[PDB]
Amino acid sequence: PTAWPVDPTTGQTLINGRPVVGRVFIMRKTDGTVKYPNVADVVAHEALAPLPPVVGSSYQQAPITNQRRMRGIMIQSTLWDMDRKRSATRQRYYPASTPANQL
Amino acid sequence: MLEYQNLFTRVQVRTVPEPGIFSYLAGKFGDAQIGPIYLGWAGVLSLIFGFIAIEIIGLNMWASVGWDPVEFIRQLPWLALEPPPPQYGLRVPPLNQGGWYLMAGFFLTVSIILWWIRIYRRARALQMGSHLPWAFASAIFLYSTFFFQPLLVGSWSEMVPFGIFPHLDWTSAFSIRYGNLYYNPFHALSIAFLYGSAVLFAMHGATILAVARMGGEREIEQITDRGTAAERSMLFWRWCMGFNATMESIHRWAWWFAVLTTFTGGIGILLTGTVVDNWYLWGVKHGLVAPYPAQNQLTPEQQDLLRGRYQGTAPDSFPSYVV
Amino acid sequence: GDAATDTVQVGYRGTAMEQNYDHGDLKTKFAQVKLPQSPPPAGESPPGPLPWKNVQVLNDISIAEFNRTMIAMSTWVAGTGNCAYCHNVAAFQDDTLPNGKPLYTKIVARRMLQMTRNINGNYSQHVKNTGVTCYTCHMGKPLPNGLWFYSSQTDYLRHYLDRDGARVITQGVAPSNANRSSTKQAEWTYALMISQSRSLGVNCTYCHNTRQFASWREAPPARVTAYHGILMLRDVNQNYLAPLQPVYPAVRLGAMGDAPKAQCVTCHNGAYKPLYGAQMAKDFPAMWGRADWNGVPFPGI
Amino acid sequence: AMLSFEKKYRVRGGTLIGGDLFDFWFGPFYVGFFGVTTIFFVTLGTLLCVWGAAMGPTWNLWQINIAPPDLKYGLGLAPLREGGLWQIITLCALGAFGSWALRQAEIARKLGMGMHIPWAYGGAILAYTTLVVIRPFLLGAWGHGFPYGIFSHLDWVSNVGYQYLHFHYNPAHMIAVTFFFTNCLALAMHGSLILSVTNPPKGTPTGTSEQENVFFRDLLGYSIGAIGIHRLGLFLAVGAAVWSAICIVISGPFWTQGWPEWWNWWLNLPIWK
Amino acid sequence: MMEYIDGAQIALYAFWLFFFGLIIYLRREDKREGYPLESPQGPRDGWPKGAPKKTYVHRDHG
Amino acid sequence: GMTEEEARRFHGYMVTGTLGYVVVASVAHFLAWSWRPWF
Amino acid sequence: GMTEEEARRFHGYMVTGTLGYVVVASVAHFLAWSWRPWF
Amino acid sequence: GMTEEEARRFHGYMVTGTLGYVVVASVAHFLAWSWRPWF
Amino acid sequence: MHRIWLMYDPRRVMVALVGFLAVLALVIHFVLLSSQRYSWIENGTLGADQAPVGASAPAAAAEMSPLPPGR
Amino acid sequence: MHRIWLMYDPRRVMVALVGFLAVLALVIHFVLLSSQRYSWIENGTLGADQAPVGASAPAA
Amino acid sequence: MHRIWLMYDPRRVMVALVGFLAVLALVIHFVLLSSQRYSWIENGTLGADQAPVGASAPAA
Ligand SMILES: CCCCCCCCCCCCCC(=O)OC[C@H](COP(=O)(O)OCC(O)COP(=O)(O)OC[C@@H](COC(=O)CCCCCCCCCCCCC)OC(=O)CCCCCCCCCCCCC)OC(=O)CCCCCCCCCCCCC
Ligand code: BCL
Ligand SMILES: CC[C@H]1c2cc3[nH]c4c(c3C)C(=O)[C@H](C(=O)OC)c4c3nc(cc4[nH]c(cc(n2)[C@@H]1C)c(C(C)=O)c4C)[C@@H](C)[C@@H]3CCC(=O)OC/C=C(\C)CCC[C@H](C)CCC[C@H](C)CCCC(C)C
Ligand SMILES: CC[C@H]1c2cc3[nH]c4c(c3C)C(=O)[C@H](C(=O)OC)c4c3nc(cc4[nH]c(cc(n2)[C@@H]1C)c(C(C)=O)c4C)[C@@H](C)[C@@H]3CCC(=O)OC/C=C(\C)CCC[C@H](C)CCC[C@H](C)CCCC(C)C
Ligand SMILES: *[C@H]1O[C@H](CO)[C@@H](O[C@@H]2O[C@@H](C)[C@H](O)[C@@H](O)[C@H]2O)[C@H](O)[C@@H]1O[C@H]1O[C@H](C(=O)O)[C@@H](O[C@H]2O[C@H](CO)[C@@H](O)[C@H](O)[C@H]2NC(C)=O)[C@H](OC(C)=O)[C@H]1OC(C)=O
Ligand SMILES: *[C@H]1O[C@H](CO)[C@@H](O[C@@H]2O[C@@H](C)[C@H](O)[C@@H](O)[C@H]2O)[C@H](O)[C@@H]1O[C@H]1O[C@H](C(=O)O)[C@@H](O[C@H]2O[C@H](CO)[C@@H](O)[C@H](O)[C@H]2NC(C)=O)[C@H](OC(C)=O)[C@H]1OC(C)=O
Ligand SMILES: CC(C)=CCC/C(C)=C/CC/C(C)=C/CC/C(C)=C/CC/C(C)=C/CC/C(C)=C/CC/C(C)=C/CC/C(C)=C/CC1=C(C)C(=O)c2ccccc2C1=O
Ligand SMILES: COC(C)(C)C/C=C/C(C)=C/C=C/C(C=O)=C/C=C/C(C)=C/C=C/C=C(C)/C=C/C=C(\C)CC/C=C(C)/C=C/C=C(\C)C(=O)O
Ligand SMILES: COC(C)(C)C/C=C/C(C)=C/C=C/C(C=O)=C/C=C/C(C)=C/C=C/C=C(C)/C=C/C=C(\C)CC/C=C(C)/C=C/C=C(\C)C(=O)O
Ligand SMILES: COC(C)(C)C/C=C/C(C)=C/C=C/C(C)=C/C=C/C(C)=C/C=C\C=C(C)\C=C\C=C(C)\C=C\C=C(C)\C=C\CC(C)(C)OC
Ligand SMILES: [Fe+3]
Repeated sequence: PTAWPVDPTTGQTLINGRPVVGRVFIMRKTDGTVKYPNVADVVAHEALAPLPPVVGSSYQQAPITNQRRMRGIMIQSTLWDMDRKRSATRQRYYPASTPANQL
Repeated sequence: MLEYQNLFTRVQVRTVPEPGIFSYLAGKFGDAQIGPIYLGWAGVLSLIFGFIAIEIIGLNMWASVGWDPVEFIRQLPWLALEPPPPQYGLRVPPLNQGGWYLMAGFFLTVSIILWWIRIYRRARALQMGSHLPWAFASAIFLYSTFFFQPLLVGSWSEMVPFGIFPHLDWTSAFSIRYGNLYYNPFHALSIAFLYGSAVLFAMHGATILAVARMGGEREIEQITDRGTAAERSMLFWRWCMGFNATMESIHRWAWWFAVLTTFTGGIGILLTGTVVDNWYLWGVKHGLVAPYPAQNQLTPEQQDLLRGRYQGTAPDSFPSYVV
Repeated sequence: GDAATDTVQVGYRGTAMEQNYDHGDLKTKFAQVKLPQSPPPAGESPPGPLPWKNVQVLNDISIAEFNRTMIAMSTWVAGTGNCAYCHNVAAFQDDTLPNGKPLYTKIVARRMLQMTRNINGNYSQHVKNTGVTCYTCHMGKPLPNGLWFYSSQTDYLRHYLDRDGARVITQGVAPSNANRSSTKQAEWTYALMISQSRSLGVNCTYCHNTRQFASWREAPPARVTAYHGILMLRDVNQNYLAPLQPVYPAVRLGAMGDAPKAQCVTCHNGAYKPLYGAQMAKDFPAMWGRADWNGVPFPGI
Repeated sequence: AMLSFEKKYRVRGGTLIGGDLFDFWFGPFYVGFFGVTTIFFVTLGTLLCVWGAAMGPTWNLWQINIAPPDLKYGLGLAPLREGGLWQIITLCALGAFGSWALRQAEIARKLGMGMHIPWAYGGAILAYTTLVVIRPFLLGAWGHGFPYGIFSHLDWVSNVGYQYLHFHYNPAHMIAVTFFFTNCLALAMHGSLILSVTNPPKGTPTGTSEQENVFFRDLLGYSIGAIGIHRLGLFLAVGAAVWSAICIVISGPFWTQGWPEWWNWWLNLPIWK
Repeated sequence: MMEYIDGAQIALYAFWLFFFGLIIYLRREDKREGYPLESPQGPRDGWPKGAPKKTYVHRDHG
Repeated sequence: GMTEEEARRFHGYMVTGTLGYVVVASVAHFLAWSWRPWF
Repeated sequence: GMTEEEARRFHGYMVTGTLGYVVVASVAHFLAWSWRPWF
Repeated sequence: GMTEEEARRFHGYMVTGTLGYVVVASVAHFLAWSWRPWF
Repeated sequence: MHRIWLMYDPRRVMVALVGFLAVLALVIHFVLLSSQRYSWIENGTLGADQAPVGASAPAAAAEMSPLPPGR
Repeated sequence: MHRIWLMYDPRRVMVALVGFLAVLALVIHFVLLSSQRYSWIENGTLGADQAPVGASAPAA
Repeated sequence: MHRIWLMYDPRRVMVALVGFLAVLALVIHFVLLSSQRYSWIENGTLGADQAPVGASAPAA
């Protein structure tokens, strides 16, 4: 299954019951690559499908001081990960806001 | 920079009165006015709608840095006016959560269409073929798919954000979401025409400059009354690569390669997420994907453990773990 | 030769799955670890019944190994010989000052021992035989790097606390109801993945073949380790760090009053392994959650 | 076969090498010494690509993949079955592309044309040489080249981009993209203008340089002129490839972090640090 | 219910049939000058055959 | 061009203005050194 | 154009210019050496 | 373009300038060798 | 040695020399300012024995590597 | 030495000179302002023995 | 041997030679400055016996 039989007399490989002169190797294409058969075979090597999302049943607003002014989705990684200017940091969130009654 | 024709090195000339029988005419080619930059009714309306679109975009960007004019300049390429949240689908969203976005998108789209009307009317008035308006229509086709593809998948959240770096974040994330856009065959075609447009204009620009000292740049005369400059251009390419265009037909090759860039582009976008959700897997199906040796192998236990979960909603609370 | 770039291939030869390092910058970072890396006290273990009055975690190691551990803990968290950082030094058994105010640092450190055992014991699929000790996060200082607090709802670091699920790619050709992920959700995953790349000082090809980010077969094995790192951080944050909120002084807490939480960079500090793979935990059986470390059995009284 | 005006132009002279020996035509093609060397390199390089496909896993055109060597071979020739064949094909490709440009110079000289076309093509050769010679040399291994395969080289482009986390943020790449996009716009405008004067609506006189000048001025607000639009096209198209070569050669040899964090210098200007 | 055939593949061959039609059209336009070719054993048209040489109507000024 | 007489006249101002500027820069370095020496 | 007398008179200023510059640079080096030797 | 006598005069400076440079460079190598030999 | 001033125009040589010396001076200053031993703006007040010196040998531990494993 | 003003046009020379010195002055100030030792807008009131100093060699 | 200067213009050759020598000198200095053993700005004050040396044959 992994190698052909070897004649005990001569250390010589037997292919279909008859000796080969030389050192036998199992032929393969470049680096053992093999053409992908189909999508199903590719998918059968992967993890199973992801589970359904966990979605919140209702939305509670955060306090306004926890709401971002910038709606851009990557901004935390693309800018704020390197920008630490104090004034610019303060501008990232809405300031506190209170009904005049409560002051 | 220095140049390989004398023509405007030195002894450039002033028509002190107007040309058209530096300076400019005040008259008509037929009924078309020749002096000012042409607008007409459609041009004027296009500028008003487009101004308000740009003004809405800028004011939202500026509000997002808390009106700080220093941060408005400092952070400008990261600022955006952003599409609505996904949960709204095609419904009208809140004003600060994509309502201004759809408004700017509407005014920009009308402004673009009115600018096409302007160009179409001006081409007719100058008694010219409509080649340029249909070229511009191919660009408008690609642009419009950034409305129609979000429509066909059912959410305005999928639209392109207005913003320099943010629209490039969207461009990357779109390819990530739909399983690598390199395996979209209409994207591959659109690149082939995009590269071919640079090939052709390099070849054609160099060709005409190589015969400019024989009047090759006077292409309308060379088309109607072929000179030696046209003949030498045809023979260079025939001797180089075995076949050649004409002075007229090279401009058709130029026209189609540019036009087909955005036309094939638009089809590839419309197909994405409507017909194919994973282009790499479509590539596997149709035999596009080269095989590589496996970099890792999963056990059956890992295949269930490493299944993820699709991404859901953010947490809308700040949990205490006091216990 | 110093502006030169070192590169590591991590995938098949034509794929450009490669890591690039500035040579000079890397040897600077490496030296800044390899010199400060602290020398352990030599091993010992004599017999004797445990004299301790208020030992709740370490009651399974010999008296010399215990004292050896305290010398290490002071060195790793507080500077060597600084037992006063945690203790009423006249009464090591006490968990309060003479004033009756609690020795919050000792109460935290007791939980940090349990956390370190839980990491080394239950998350070997992440830390393997390198393991962690107090030095991995603290590096000689009371505050680790990468501390984070509540802010926005959409803050991606909450992937390491209460959220679950980052996947956005469809495992099929045609669209379906199974995956309705937005392009905004792909932007959120992309932001998260840049953070992980920076936390290790690697690029995306360290864990992916970017022709298909979803693929595990085409990805290096490191992607599997990375996934266990997410699961580990969720346990660490939910069960150990976040519930320490009432123990801390208010100066240590976030604007929301939440306890500080950890992330990948807290251990990794910008390196592909913490401390470039320095193997300390093998020297400190007090901190194994395991009956043996790489075949070396636990001293076990 | 010859164009009905051609024979008159088929003189000797203009060759850079080889005198009269190779100064002849084969059908439409001019040969010349660099014609001979072109066909040598094209044939050898093609047949080695066919051999690379034969010893690879499949004959499917899209999937054929002749990969470079592992990085561990550095600047040496790998075993042929392990990327050495990619190196020989690369030497063939360089020989072919160089010969093609020098053959174009002989053709242009024979017609009394300027050298603009060889030099424009030099911009494409520069970008190729940057991808497979200069950048791999500065990185110290030929294995940094891209594989020769219709889709497998797109996997290389993808992975090289994400080696810098977010390659869109590469500043030279933004310039190169802007040239490619502006070139395509300029090509559409110039093509449309020439066609629309030479092909007016039926029953309308053929247009004039004045009409295209007027319309172009309505489009851009200034008059480029006939020589200027061809200068602009050449500048945009060649400039795109030059800025492409810059953007890749800085990625790795010079900048090794993510491209987004390159922009930290802009955030830290002293007027607003 | 077709497994292999899908809308993107259908679209792509629709484009290929258009595109090769366009290349035929463009090569006919390329041949309005300098064709038929001259050779021994007489004139040659190539393929496709070229469209006829084109006369252009000048504007009058009298 | 310029005469040798005008060149010599200009040179007189030019050398004077140079040396004057270098004298003021000298006092500036005297003050900077007094406040925070760099060696 | 430049004459042989012009060259001769120019060379004088050119050599004192170079020599003065080398004198200043060598004093600058010996200050640097006294502050922080590189060998 | 040089005459015979012009070329022959120039060749004198060119030889001596070359040899003078090599002599200076040989002292530089002597110093460098005495500081840190490379074999 | 004046004949060089007939062999080349003094204006072009004078400009070329000054351009060269200015470029060289800037290069050497910035190479030093970038170094550890000669970053004189931050550390110029340190005595000659206190200034940084490059290692006679870098340090190592066998289990540690600056680069990740692979290929 | 004044003959140099026949070799070169004073009006161009002096415009180039002012431009050069302005650039050099701005470069040196911003290089200092960027340092720790001479970040004088923030730390200018510190005493000379109290202002930052870059890292030494170790005692070894 | 001087008739070489009839084949080549010395005004060319001088500029060519100085251009070559300046480039060659800068290459060698930067090659040495990039090395470990001869990184003389940082390590120039080490004695010859203390300077770095590349790896030997290890037999291991
Ligand atoms: C993807 C988006 C971007 C993709 C971008 C794609 C751009 C494509 C641009 C290239 C297309 C034009 C090429 C061309 O016209 O060459 C001249 C030649 C001959 O005709 P002629 O020039 O008018 O006449 C001369 C000839 O009659 C007598 O000449 P002579 O006696 O001196 O010399 C001998 C003959 C022998 O013929 C040949 O050797 C040529 C045979 C191979 C032609 C293949 C053309 C490419 C087909 C591409 C379409 C598809 C084929 C499957 O003539 C010659 O020596 C002429 C040598 C011409 C060499 C041209 C080589 C071009 C290779 C292009 C490779 C393109 C790769 C993409 O023409 C032909 O042989 C016919 C070509 C007709 C255009 C292809 C249309 C295909 C439509 C679909 C199938 C139609 C079935 C009927
Ligand atoms: C990680 C990133 C992804 C990726 C994601 C995408 C996405 C997403 C898209 C493309 C698209 C394109 N990509 Mg791709 N792309 C990648 C890699 C590449 C590579 C490469 C070497 O790797 C190349 C060469 C390309 C090339 C191309 C082009 C062929 C194509 C755009 C055509 C065009 O002209 O657009 C430029 C032209 C326009 C946008 C038309 C605009 C016309 C309108 C009318 C202008 C209005 C202006 C208005 C009046 C004023 C504005 C005012 C302001 C609003 C203030 N991509 C990878 C795989 N690419 C597009 C496409 O067609 O896909 C099929 C597309 O949508
Ligand atoms: C074939 C595909 C290529 C293509 C082609 C193309 N584009 C075109 C055309 C063509 C053939 C045109 O004719 C058309 C054009 O006009 O060109 C000059 C156009 C055009 N391509 C454009 C852009 C563009 N094309 C792009 C790409 C492409 N264009 C493709 C590569 C891109 C990219 C790559 O992203 C861009 C950004 C525009 C320059 C132009 C269309 C202009 C337009 O529609 O403008 C609408 C108006 C506005 C946005 C408003 C402006 C507002 C002012 C700034 C305010 C000033 C105040 C105002 C005066 C107040 C009002 C007062 C009133 C009383 C007046
Ligand atoms: C100035 C920059 C732009 C440019 C311009 C340009 N290209 C040009 C010219 C000009 C001015 C020519 O004159 C020249 C020409 O003759 O065109 C007809 C050419 C040309 N541009 C070409 C292609 C081309 N240009 C490209 C790009 C560009 N061309 C730039 C955008 C691209 C891209 C981006 O992908 C391609 C594919 C050819 C059609 C032609 C050059 C023909 C030539 O050199 O022929 C001799 C060689 C062969 C016929 C075959 C060689 C085979 C090799 C020995 C083996 C294969 C090795 C190869 C690396 C394998 C790659 C496999 C891929 C899947 C990766
Ligand atoms: C605050 O509440 C939000 C909204 O539930 C929580 O976010 C959830 O979990 C995330 C994974 C996900 O991103 C998000 O979509 C959402 O599904 C957030 O984590 C905080 O959680 C705590 O409060 C929860 C709450 O909703 O009140 C609470 O949930 C449980 O209790 C409520 C009230 O009885 C009940 O309505 C929920 O169905 C119930 N859910 C579960 C799964 O038990 C959380 O308690 C638990 C055990 O989950 C709180 O979590 C903690 C650690 O305190
Ligand atoms: C801090 O406070 C705790 C309180 O629990 C003390 O813990 C005691 O001693 C431990 C050995 C034992 O394990 C534990 O169960 C408990 O018995 C801890 O030793 C520290 O003690 C100091 O502060 C104490 C405090 O709570 O204020 C104080 O205790 C005494 O005074 C308070 C009132 O102020 C009274 O409530 C306590 O009952 C009382 N306890 C005793 C035993 O008298 C300690 O004072 C004394 C004398 O013990 C403080 O200890 C010292 C040496 O100052
Ligand atoms: C390998 C082999 C089989 C060898 C056999 C032996 C032989 C044939 C020997 C003969 C000698 C030699 C050297 C032969 C060369 C053989 C080879 C390698 C041929 C390949 C030729 C080749 C590069 C083909 C590619 C064609 C392509 C796809 C080109 C891309 C660009 C493109 C779309 C061009 C079409 C538009 C055209 C025709 C542009 C040229 C063109 C331009 C640009 C103008 O500006 C212009 C202005 C005014 C009038 C005319 C023109 C004009 O024709
Ligand atoms: C850490 O930082 C890094 C950067 C790393 C460290 C390194 C730094 C380096 C390398 C520095 C190099 C410095 C340098 C090198 O050259 C510096 C050289 C400086 C020089 C030469 C300055 C010269 C100034 C001269 C002036 C101002 C002249 C003014 C003249 C005036 C006012 C009078 C004009 C005439 C008048 C008015 C009358 C006209 C006549 C009339 C009208 C008539 O006659 O009619
Ligand atoms: C670690 O770093 C790396 C970089 C790696 C290490 C390596 C570095 C390397 C390789 C360095 C090489 C250095 C080098 C090599 O040659 C250096 C050579 C330097 C030289 C040649 C300096 C020469 C200076 C000469 C000067 C300044 C002359 C001034 C003249 C003046 C002022 C007079 C002007 C005229 C007047 C006033 C009037 C004229 C009369 C007139 C008009 C009349 O009378 O009409
Ligand atoms: C005071 O004035 C100030 C200073 C504010 C002026 C300055 C303004 C500035 C600085 C502006 C800066 C603008 C920038 C930098 C803009 C960048 C824009 C970019 C890069 C945009 C890129 C892509 C955008 C795309 C593709 C957007 C597409 C949107 C579409 C197609 C939307 C269509 C919407 C439609 C058709 C309709 C919507 C309405 C509904 C849904 C209701 O249908 C009827
Ligand atoms: Fe043209």
